[PDB]
Amino acid sequence: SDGRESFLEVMRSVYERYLVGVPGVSEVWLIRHADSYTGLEDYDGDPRDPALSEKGRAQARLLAARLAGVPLHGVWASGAHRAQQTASAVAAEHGLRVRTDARLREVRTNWDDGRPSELKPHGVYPFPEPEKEVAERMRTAVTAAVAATPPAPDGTTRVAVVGHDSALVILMGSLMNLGWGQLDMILPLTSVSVLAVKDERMVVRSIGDATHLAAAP
Amino acid sequence: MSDGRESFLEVMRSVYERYLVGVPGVSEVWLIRHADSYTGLEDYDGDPRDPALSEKGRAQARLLAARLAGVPLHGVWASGAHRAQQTASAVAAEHGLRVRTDARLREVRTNWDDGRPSELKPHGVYPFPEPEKEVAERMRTAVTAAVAATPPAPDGTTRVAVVGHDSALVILMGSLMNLGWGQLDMILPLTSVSVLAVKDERMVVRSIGDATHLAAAPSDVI
Repeated sequence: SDGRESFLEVMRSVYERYLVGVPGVSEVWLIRHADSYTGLEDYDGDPRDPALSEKGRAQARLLAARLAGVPLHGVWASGAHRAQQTASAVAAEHGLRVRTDARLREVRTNWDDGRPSELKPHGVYPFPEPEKEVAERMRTAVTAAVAATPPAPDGTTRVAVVGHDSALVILMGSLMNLGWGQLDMILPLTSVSVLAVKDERMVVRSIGDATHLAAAP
Repeated sequence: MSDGRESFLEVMRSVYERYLVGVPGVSEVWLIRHADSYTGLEDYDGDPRDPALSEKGRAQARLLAARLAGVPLHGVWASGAHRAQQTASAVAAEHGLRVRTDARLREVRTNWDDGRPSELKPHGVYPFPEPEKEVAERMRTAVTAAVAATPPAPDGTTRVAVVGHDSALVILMGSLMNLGWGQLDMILPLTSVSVLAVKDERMVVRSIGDATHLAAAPSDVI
């Protein structure tokens, strides 16, 4: 060997650590709901629990078309109308009913508590619901969605979970032992983030991809 | 309707603007890891440190090129490595673009590049002889220089595809978030897409590591 053998063996071991090329790995496709805030200032419904906007329906259509060829074996959503509506667009193309877990709800906000929203500096946690509590309920909800999905006989078992920006960012940061502000990202509306799961190991595979929106105005 | 929705929307808009969303003059850089070049490397008669794509890699590059065929792209860049240039060519061929090369997009220098055996390190332990700060700086300057060499798109967002390498890309994206090796604890899949937003000299990580075009792929491809 000229060094390529150890290179290949180390590469294999690194991949295995991150659940690449490992049998028995399932995937969770974490999806942020579609737009529900264009026109919110004039909305006659509950502004904290709005339906999708016209723009959001278009984003959900682009997301559903992106996922049409992806095998999906379950679809879960929070109880929020904007998540349910986004999930319905995906689930219909895969012959699945949307299932609901309120543990997927967005972090409780100042607005929920009647206090004005506040722009915080980077690194400063902006929500009244503690990060640790959000991380725990999100991890429990995602573990339950995985456990609820019977293994598919073809390929990778995959469950879609439609939720909310800050709760999803907290979940993914938590899985990397990072706190709020370290994974410094806002997840786009209809973005897809992927976790790889095997027993007790939950690996962040990809984060925040909304590339299906690029060809649309 | 003075019920908090106006405050919520204005703060949301400010948060978005901090991450270059809804801001004029923003370009996108779609960072792509090259396709497979390591299947069958044990038997390869070429330069094993600069391999061409494998048959698997050509199939992955085909899926990637089809995924990006409908995305407006205004430039395609690659490192000088055959595996990156070949992947970039597949992408660029769907857009009428030439592949532009920048050697600063090369992978981190490895033990193998030095003729030394490779070693599996614990998580958080930097495994390469080229320092992380040097990798981050050359990647950051290569990306901004590619944008500076791209004429702004006449309609909508200017978008440059950049084909590179796992560890250098992870180091770039971690560094843009002020994170060191091991904090952004991820391996980027072959042909994965990661998006940066760029305005002037500022670069924001928008998405990381998506290889969802391989989600349905068979065993002779995945």
